[PDB]
Amino acid sequence: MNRGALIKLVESRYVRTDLPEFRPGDTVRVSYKVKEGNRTRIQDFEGIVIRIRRNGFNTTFTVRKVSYGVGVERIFPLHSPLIQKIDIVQRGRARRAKLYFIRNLSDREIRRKLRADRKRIDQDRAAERAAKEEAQK
Amino acid sequence: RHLKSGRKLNRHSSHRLALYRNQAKSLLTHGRITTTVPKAKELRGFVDHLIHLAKRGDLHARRLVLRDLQDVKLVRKLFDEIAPRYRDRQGGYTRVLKLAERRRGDGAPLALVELVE
Amino acid sequence: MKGILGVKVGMTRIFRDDRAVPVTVILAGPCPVVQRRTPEKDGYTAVQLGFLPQNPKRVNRPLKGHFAKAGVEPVRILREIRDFNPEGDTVTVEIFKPGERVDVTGTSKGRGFAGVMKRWNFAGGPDSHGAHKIHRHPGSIGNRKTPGRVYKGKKMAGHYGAERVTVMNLEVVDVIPEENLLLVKGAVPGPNGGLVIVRETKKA
Amino acid sequence: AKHPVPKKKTSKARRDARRSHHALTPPTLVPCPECKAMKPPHTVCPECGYYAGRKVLEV
Amino acid sequence: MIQPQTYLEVADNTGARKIMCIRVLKGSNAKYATVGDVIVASVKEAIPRGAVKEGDVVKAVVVRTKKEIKRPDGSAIRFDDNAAVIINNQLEPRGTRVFGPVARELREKGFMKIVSLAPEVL
RNA sequence: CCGUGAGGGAAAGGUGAAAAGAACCCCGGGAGGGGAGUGAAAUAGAGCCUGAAACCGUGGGCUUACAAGCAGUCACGGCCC
RNA sequence: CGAAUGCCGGCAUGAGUAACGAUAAAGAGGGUGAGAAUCCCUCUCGCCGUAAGCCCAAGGGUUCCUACGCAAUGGUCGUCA
RNA sequence: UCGAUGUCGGCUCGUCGCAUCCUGGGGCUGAAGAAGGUCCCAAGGGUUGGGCUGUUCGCCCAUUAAAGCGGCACGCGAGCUGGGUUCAGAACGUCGUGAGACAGUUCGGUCUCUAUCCGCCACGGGCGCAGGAGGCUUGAGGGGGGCUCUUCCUAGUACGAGAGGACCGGAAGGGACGCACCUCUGGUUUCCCAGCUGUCCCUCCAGGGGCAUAAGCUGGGUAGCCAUGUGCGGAAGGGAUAACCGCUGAAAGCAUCUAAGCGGGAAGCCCGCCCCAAGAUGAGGCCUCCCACGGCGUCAAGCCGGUAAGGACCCGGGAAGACCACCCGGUGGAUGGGCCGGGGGUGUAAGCGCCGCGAGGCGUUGAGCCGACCGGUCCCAAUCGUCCGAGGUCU
Repeated sequence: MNRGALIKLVESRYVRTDLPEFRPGDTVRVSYKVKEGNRTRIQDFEGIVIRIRRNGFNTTFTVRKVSYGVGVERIFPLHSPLIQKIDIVQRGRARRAKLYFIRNLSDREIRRKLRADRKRIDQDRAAERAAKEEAQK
Repeated sequence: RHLKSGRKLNRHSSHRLALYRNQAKSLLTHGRITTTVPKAKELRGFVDHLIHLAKRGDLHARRLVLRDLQDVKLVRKLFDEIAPRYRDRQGGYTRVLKLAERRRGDGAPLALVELVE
Repeated sequence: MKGILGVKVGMTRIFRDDRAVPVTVILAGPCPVVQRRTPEKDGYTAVQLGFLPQNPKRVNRPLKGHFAKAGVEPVRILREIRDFNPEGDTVTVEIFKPGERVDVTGTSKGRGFAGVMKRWNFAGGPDSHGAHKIHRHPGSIGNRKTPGRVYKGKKMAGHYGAERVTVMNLEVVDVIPEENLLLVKGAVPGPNGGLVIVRETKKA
Repeated sequence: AKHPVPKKKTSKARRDARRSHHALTPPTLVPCPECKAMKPPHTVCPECGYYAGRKVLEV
Repeated sequence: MIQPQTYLEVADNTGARKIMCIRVLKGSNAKYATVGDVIVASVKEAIPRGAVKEGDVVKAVVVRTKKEIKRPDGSAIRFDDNAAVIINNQLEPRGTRVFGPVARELREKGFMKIVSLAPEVL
């Protein structure tokens, strides 16, 4: 009754708290791919993230890649067969949330429209935190 | 099935805004306005929002209210003599009551709108 | 024929095996059986269940404490569930198991005075070439001197939706007893917060 | 004038009968407490006004 | 979503470049075709010599599209063109190569060689 | 009044013997009423003698919401004077 | 005289319906008065600006100014014209 | 029918007929199998997308299970189209000395805002349902829906002169169509956020507002409404039959599905499924409530006046809605508004600091603003009230 919502939130218990956060910058990560009788073979997709579409659980995001001649845009649940997700360059510093404009105008024009976000990178420095002090601190 | 969604409106955009504003100035000026019930009913939430902003009294808020009211003399009165009157009251700084009988003119039901207190 | 009163809460999807399965959640709060029809006195057999509990004792004429769990009879009233006669003290969701199949009945959204060509998908007139006040219109509706009339049932414009609708054979995907919750294969008549009834299906 | 037109003058019978639902409803009123008067409900009206509340003029 | 009149880019060395859909070979009335659907198509422009001359009427199999393909797992994929691969009646490709990615839906649809021959299955 | 013009071309009579044409009071902003008053008469009160029909009202009697019709007619029966 | 798509007149029906004549746009506070969305004043809002501003010809012929008016005219209202 | 019955074709909307083009039965076959042929039963459902012509029709392309033929004023112009036919202009070929003329060609050519009755699709008001109420129901009788292809397993096995390929049975995929839905996908999202130009203004700088549409322009975009998106449906099952096939069986010692009887047997009929439905005046059932004459007729309303259970009005509203109706609230309250939190959209506000001569750039900062969504909170508003309404006719 009372929270039409907070009931539904309770069902979403396939949430994740293991994925690096990213936003229209430049990640890359794996999958799951069925074939060959098996549901094995993990395959990596590698691209600029074009748009994250927020909604708590079932927020999706989408990744652009240039496979051979062709552009390819992928779309991802943010949950479930995604084994790992670690990101390439948290660049963008995109002036805007949804950036489909790059579909029409992709090449090096991208690169000099989507320069590095040293700010977010330089806090991934701080996050290096690989001081090997386990069983020692 | 138009309407599964919020905020009544006759007049088009430009002119409806102009109305909420010109009613706001007016309400904040005289403290009592007399209008048709629906107009009154909408004017209610447009002003409460302005009033609230004024209570926080930071430069941003002043600038923020000047978008809709364009008058500094009035905006002042707001921040200095109106918004203090609340400050212990959260939400609902405006009152709307209907009147009996309408206009010999088109028979329109009237309400009045008061600043509360 | 199992069955329970319930409320559509709304939908999302979950994952199964390795696939996204859209579901609509239903809250089927426990349903106090407040009358049983017998063939003897009433003619047919069924069970009248009740649903939404709370009530400021607005019980006036239907005081009808009569059955144990008159526990201030439910806001959202009470409905029968045809041929069905169980453990005479409440109906939970334990009733259902995952995998099972069900028919769901509720109230389609109220579309108001619909056009034809929404009410019916009619073709409508051409956006151009031909004159101009007949784009969303229905065309002809008849012949001429014979029959000199319009037939009964003619698909025309009017009040559409806000009507009963039973969609059939939905998978029950999961049952949360703990919360009287219930997941199915998504897309059940009616808006969220809305009343529904939920019965075992007819593929047998 | 053009395309459809009425085919027969309408009976006084059929006319007065269409008007069956034309009769008006009497305005819905009640007594102003604290004042001797018949107003519509939910309305501030100049016989009185209200209490701690605005109205015409009164000493 | 390919429909008759849609132009399709070819992704092999058959010698065509553009073909244009004349029917989809699903039912008697299948509206659109997508990945793994076979179509008839007229050839519109082509490279000097080869298997396929202009105005030859051939069968191809859609391998990429512009409109996204939804997957069971909720995911989707979308190309920046609609491409086809030309095929002989008993459903083998005529060419020897195939250029650019292809959707894995062709695998379930039994298009093995094509899939092998791609540089990348998405 | 119509038409540039030649030209075309209506409608519209009646208080009462006498104006004695209704002071003054009342409701109303007035218009209109209601009393008072004149008169043989005012349902002769001022485009006022006579005031037909269509048409619109108000009250009263009989009557009608499971019947189908050129509306009437023949018969019975009920209710009303 | 009952018919001439008759002639003049009056009164119906459609009907409380279509419409109320440019989608440049309004709002509030005060006055006035029997009565005000429609008149006066103020302040906000919008529209015109080779004009929708200013001046002249022709045409119109008192429509000009001021004081009284509100039956009718004004496509509503009217204290305004 | 000339005081007017618009007169091809197209579109839109259908509905009917069977002499059936698919799909379901079936008998003959010059039927080996597969695939045909032919006739018989059967419209339940289906019966495609294009090129050419105003075309009807037709031929052609690519498909298809199939690409049926007709009626409904050559259905349908108070529904649209006007390409053709069919006025006035013009031209050709042709006929006439001519003026002109030709189902011969050619280019052009005004298709009318208001629905009174019947009909039809929706939604209400009245009254009735033999006390008065509030719930829940039964289903007479209606309507809806009925489709079909492929691949595989049996088995390359029955059959075969081979060069192919079944019956029966069993599985897994499609195509259209129908009802619902917004999680995903994909649209809109008219002021939710940002950016941009020109000009006028507030207040000079900064910072804002107006107008460039009824959004100036641009880039995004919740809720909702939606299809390209998602879930479902045709069924299984039973019953009676059609053509057709039989059992037993005389009249007629034989024979005969038939005269007595009995079995099989269709996508067709009936039921089963979904939705409407007691104005089903034949007005149904069950649960639960309120019950009294208080005052007057010819003695139970044909009686008024207060009432009872209840119900109206008024008010806040609603994925209900043209109005009405419906549903939910009315202070004992979270109904709307405001405010707060969460979601969500935008994508680091203003101000100050610093950097650069400057346009600018960094930091503060995922900032600032912020519709509808899920909630919380009595701050504002549903104040105070009124009017209805049994008192219950007969063996």
